[PDB]
Amino acid sequence: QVQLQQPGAELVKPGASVKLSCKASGYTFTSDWIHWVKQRPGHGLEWIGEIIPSYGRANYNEKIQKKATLTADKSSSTAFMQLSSLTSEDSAVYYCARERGDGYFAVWGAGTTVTVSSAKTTPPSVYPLAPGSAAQTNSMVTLGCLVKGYFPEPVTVTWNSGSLSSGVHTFPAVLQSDLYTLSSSVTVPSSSWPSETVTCNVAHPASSTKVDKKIVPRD
Amino acid sequence: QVQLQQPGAELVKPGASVKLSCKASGYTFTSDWIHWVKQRPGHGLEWIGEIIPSYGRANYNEKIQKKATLTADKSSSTAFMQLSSLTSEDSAVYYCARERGDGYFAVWGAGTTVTVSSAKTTPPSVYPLAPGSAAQTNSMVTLGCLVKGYFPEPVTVTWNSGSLSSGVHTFPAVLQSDLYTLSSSVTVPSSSWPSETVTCNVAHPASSTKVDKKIVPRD
Amino acid sequence: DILLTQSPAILSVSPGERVSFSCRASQSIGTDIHWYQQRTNGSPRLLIKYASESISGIPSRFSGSGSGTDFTLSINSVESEDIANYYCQQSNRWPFTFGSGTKLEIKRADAAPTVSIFPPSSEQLTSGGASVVCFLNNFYPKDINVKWKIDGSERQNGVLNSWTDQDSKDSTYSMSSTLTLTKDEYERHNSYTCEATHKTSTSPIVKSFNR
Amino acid sequence: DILLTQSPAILSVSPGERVSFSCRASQSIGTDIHWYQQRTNGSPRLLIKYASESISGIPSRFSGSGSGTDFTLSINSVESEDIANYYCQQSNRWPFTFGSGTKLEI
Amino acid sequence: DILLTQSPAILSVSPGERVSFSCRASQSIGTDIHWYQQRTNGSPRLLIKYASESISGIPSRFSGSGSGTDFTLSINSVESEDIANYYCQQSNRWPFTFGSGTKLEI
Amino acid sequence: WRCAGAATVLLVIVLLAGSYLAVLAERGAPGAQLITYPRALFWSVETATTVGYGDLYPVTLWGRLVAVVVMVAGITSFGLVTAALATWFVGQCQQQ
Ligand SMILES: CCCCCCCCCCCCCC(=O)O[C@@H](CO)COC(=O)CCCCCCCC
Ligand SMILES: CCCCCCCCCO
Ligand SMILES: [K+]
Repeated sequence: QVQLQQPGAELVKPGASVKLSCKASGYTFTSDWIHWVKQRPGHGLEWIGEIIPSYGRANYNEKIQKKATLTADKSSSTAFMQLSSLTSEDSAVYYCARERGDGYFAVWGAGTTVTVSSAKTTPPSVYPLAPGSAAQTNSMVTLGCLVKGYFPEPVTVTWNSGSLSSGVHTFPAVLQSDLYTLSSSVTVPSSSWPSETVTCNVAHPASSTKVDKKIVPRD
Repeated sequence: QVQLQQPGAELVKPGASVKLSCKASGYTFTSDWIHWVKQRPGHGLEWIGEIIPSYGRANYNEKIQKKATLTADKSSSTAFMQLSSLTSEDSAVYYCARERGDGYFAVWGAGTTVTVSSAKTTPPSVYPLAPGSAAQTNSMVTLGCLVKGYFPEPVTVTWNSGSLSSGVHTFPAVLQSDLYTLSSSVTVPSSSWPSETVTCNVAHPASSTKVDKKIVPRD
Repeated sequence: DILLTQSPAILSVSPGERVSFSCRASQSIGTDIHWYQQRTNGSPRLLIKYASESISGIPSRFSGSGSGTDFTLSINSVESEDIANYYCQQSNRWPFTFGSGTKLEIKRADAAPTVSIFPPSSEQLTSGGASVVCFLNNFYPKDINVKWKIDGSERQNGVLNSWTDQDSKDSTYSMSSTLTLTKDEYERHNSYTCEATHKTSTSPIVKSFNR
Repeated sequence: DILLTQSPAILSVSPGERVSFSCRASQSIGTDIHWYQQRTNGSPRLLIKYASESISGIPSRFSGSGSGTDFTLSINSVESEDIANYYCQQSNRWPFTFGSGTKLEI
Repeated sequence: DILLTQSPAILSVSPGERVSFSCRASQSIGTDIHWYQQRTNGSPRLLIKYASESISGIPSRFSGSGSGTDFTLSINSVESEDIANYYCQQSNRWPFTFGSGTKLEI
Repeated sequence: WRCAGAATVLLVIVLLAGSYLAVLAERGAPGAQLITYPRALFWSVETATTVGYGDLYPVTLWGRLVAVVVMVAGITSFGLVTAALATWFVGQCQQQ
């Protein structure tokens, strides 16, 4: 089961300060250490710091700027990293990983996409993409969803709640005047549609919105 | 005396699994380790793994793929390396060496030529090579044997069971549509022939065949 | 602090071949190195711990070796699911440090794109805007060019392209092209055309639709 | 693992001359290096153990030297029977590793 | 004696940017490196002790990092008062040795 | 009667608590190698027995203070464990 749970995304104003969480399930030991890893887009993994919830002891990466303060709540089993005075350089994905005090990271979190911008949140608009009246069909059909006009990243697009995953593409988003837009695609056997339902499940964690859209055939 | 005895050759089908042996004679100590070294043709020595027959403990080379399982039989003093799921890359000579637990390999085995191919075994055909009726003889005579049409390598050609070894050449085999062919040569004083016998002893361990052929003078 | 160098940074290989990743340490760390895998939009996943010890739930083609300063992660035979980034991480001295990362690429067979043009949805038109979408899916290699034709006339303003990384299901590539036009301007035209030019065909693959 | 580099790979020399083979280690192994000889279609044969200690049954022209990372196997005066491949092998750390090999030519 | 190499010797940078000075040791000194600042016609002033520990009376934009042989002194955002020479000095082995110095330019 | 088990319990407590506090004190210092619990437990044994190979040792103020407690409490307790083993061995040295 998801051993480490992190919020989807956090939008931070330039100069503000966010507080990220990492709730742990599974075995909890007195020798457990919780780590935080920052991954700027296009870069690699960057170690931030560590904290042992048993003693309250915490350490930080001296190699970079220390903009973080690690805390924990032993009652609720949730670690907290408080980033203060955020800039454009701090926009990255922040993971949390559990270490049994033996060197490696056994389990990781999903990561929290922290965006630092003065803009405002915008829910996405989902539009079906069904083929036209004159498209010759092969043994397979291609159709998808269109997520347009949202901020900030990311959006999680699934098809039939993960039931369909083979032949599924989600293209990276593009920025267009403080708004994002991407698309997704499915490739199913032609006989299985529209005899069987096909629906994309778009989730935008920054606005806490989740919507479904069925891909019905165009007349 | 030959302290480590290994089979001559083993023919393995692609995807099969062979089991090699290494019977030890001489002093047997509780601190003895048996090692296995693979030598691909044209390459160098490559350490596979080790096993101590006293405890049954065995180790393997993590640097390459572990296709081997080392075992021993303390009653018969024979080590066993079981190679499984063999490919074309596994065709090599496999030695066994004894280490007194002090670092070096005191004695080595003769090696087992393992060939991985879908072909079939073929015994060799030995043909004498005596000079012609009009060859001017020097103080020395040159004559040999012709080992043609066998599979797989190798063949061991001796002359008078090792009595004659100075001036003896055995040329490397050539492949010709899933069949090998090589030749051997001798250079003896002219007066010593045919007053004294000259015979090549060809052995093909893959088919378990051993034949002698006398080199009599052509009329 | 211990510096972990991963050379090279991109490892291209034909399918079925043996692949080895390299991780060099600035000083001897014994065997306290660990390997992680990260796919697109994914989190790191432990592959090998302590140079060579395997993890529960990893294919047997993943193996590791090395000691001192030089370490190696090997994939016995590569398939499309192995396309990701690979990182090494040491635990011998404080603090823990990661490697620079190495990306794996596969030289699959050539594939022509599957072109599909989609008209603007009725829900989008109700809002007052429009946009035609064209999908170029499962082509190889990555080099490809797209052209939009509004009523046979080549049009470029309002086009937005998006390329994916090498796909982890079939080692191919995919891209999407979206021409965004106002419903007012979109109604001022009849036929729209998506022209995909790939190296797998002399004639460009065309998919058109009439309004 | 300890990497044993044998440079160069081919050693050509006139008869009677002194010859020296080189074996460099990726890290200091003390004196736990051992030399082997392998002729054509033959099995390896121990020549020198622990850098310099001679083996029973080896010509006196075979000698060894070195410590730390650089080691040397010397043949005082070469004759035709010395034409073979020569390997070094360390026993300081696990696992045992062989060298790349050096071929002698006359 | 331990040789401290500061490369490069001149560090030119626009204002507000992050700057990092480099100090490499001829052998591992652990974390016994210390940083000093010297302005024109001035005496050296301690900035960071033991690689990373800050000194009472130093702006928070001064930080340090490193262990073994490679060390770094960073200025988070440079202003005109940071224009000076910067030296590293080790205290792991005798005698104490200074670095060659690095000049900051804006 | 056999209080040797009580000294053995105190030894294990010092070995465990010492290895736990050592990792807690060493993590944070660049270059520290006593930063994982499994090998820190063997370091406690190296210190309590006074063997001290030197492959592991603290380099921090607290970490060295933890070592002092492991020295004072561990060498005393291990000295009591090994003294009882010595007495017992002599008890059979005459039942020849
Ligand atoms: C708070 C608890 C403190 C102590 C916890 C100890 C847990 C033991 C788990 C063993 C897992 C091995 C780790 C590993 O894969 O690494 C091995 C290879 O490096 C090294 O093995 C070791 O670390 C040896 C263990 C210590 C020796 C015991 C001394 C006996 C008195
Ligand atoms: C630097 C962290 C301090 C941890 C010290 C634990 C208690 C030590 C008692 O000697
Ligand atoms: K020592």
